[PDB]
Amino acid sequence: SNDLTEAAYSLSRDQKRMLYLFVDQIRDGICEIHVAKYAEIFGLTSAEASKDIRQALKSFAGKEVVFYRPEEDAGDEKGYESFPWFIKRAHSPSRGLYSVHINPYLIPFFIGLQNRFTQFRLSETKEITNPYAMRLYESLCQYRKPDGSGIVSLKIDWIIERYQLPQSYQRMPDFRRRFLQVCVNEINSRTPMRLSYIEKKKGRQTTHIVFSFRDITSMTTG
Amino acid sequence: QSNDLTEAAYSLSRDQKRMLYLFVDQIDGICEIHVAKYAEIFGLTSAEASKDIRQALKSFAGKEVVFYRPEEDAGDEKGYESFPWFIKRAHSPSRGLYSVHINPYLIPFFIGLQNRFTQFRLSETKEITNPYAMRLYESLCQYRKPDGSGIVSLKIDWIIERYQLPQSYQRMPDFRRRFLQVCVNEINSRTPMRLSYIEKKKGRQTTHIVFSFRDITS
DNA sequence: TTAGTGTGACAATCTAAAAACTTGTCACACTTC
DNA sequence: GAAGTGTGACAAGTTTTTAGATTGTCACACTAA
Repeated sequence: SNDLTEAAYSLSRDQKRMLYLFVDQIRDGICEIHVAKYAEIFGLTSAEASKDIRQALKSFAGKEVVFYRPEEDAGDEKGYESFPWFIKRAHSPSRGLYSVHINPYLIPFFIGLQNRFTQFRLSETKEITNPYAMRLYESLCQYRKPDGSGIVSLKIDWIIERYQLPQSYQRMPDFRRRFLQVCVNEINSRTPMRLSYIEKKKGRQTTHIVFSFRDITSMTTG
Repeated sequence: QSNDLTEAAYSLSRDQKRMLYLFVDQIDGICEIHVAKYAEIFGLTSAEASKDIRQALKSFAGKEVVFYRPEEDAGDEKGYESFPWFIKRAHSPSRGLYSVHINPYLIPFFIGLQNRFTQFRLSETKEITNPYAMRLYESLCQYRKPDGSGIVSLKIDWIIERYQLPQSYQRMPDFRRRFLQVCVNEINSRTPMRLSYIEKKKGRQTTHIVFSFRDITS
């Protein structure tokens, strides 16, 4: 689907938090990171907001968003087009100011994030590079109730689909330790969602996976 | 002139260097590379290139170009201003070509970056990570000669402030085991020059150093 | 006498070179009914 | 038996360690005036 998204998750929390600002503001080119605005948008001293901001920016070094391409390629070689998050970025303890020049090519997709930052609470998600974990995660969320909890049954053949999984995983045992186990155990170690699941079989062949999640923020136990 | 992006190139891998040239030629600040036309140049297989191309192009991203500010900082914190080599990079095997768009912020700097393969023959430089070594190298080379060799006598104090050598380096013992020896060596083995040094000490204190270089290539 | 000259030493950095994981995909051996 | 199920193995890739070098700095024992 949208790589720019699959990139966001790929970021450090404090980073994706940063990104919110930039998108909250998009509600051009060069922008300065307002500690004060950040500090209170996440309940925090400027002392701390500062620190975070600083690391995030630094960590944002050498990054980039990859938009894959079909036509442009041929053979056992896929074609792309890649862009760094920031054309320019810099800090100055002296004037206590953090500057960042957002790469233009990318700006146009930000507006897309807010729908994310809000529905899927991205701003509080550790680094996630499993394009399938992500996909599953947005699906499950989709079924949340204002209780930050839920149960939803998905059909395997439906999963393997809207999550474009590799053929080999059609062989259930693999599906297990490659997708299911991995992802569920990745939603619990990165996102604020807790995930439990049960295999619901119709005979010997297991047909559906029934997940039950809840909002770890509103939980009081393991 | 000189600067970061300049002594920043010296690091670049053969491969990158090899690419930084096909770029410099052209440089609004875009570049295209056709694995074939390339691969013919370097006597590599059509695909042996692609591997070499993307490999370095990758090392290009990631290692962003940064300008450290010594005045702008405060506390343990150093001040900076960083810029990734490219704005937009790409490869479309369907058309066996690799495109690239130099960061506009770095475009300007190219003017003298071109002055580097030119006057300082960078395109023949092995990889170098020691600035001091590359400084002392850009100096001597200024005083070339028909044959390209030459002898220069520089003031120790001068070869310090002009190269921003660290304070602990005013002391002659260290100076030799961390700047001279080192940097001289990392030139005799990474550039087309055979650096020879002779220090002139007026009794107890040494003041000038006699660098006698010579162009080994031709 | 004395300013001046090789080393070791140590904290602090980079860096190359490894062990250590991922992702897809299978072929084994076993149970089940 | 026709199907389903966990583990090993693996080529390819990626990442996190590990162990080495590099730098900036100094107290030290140490030779020619």
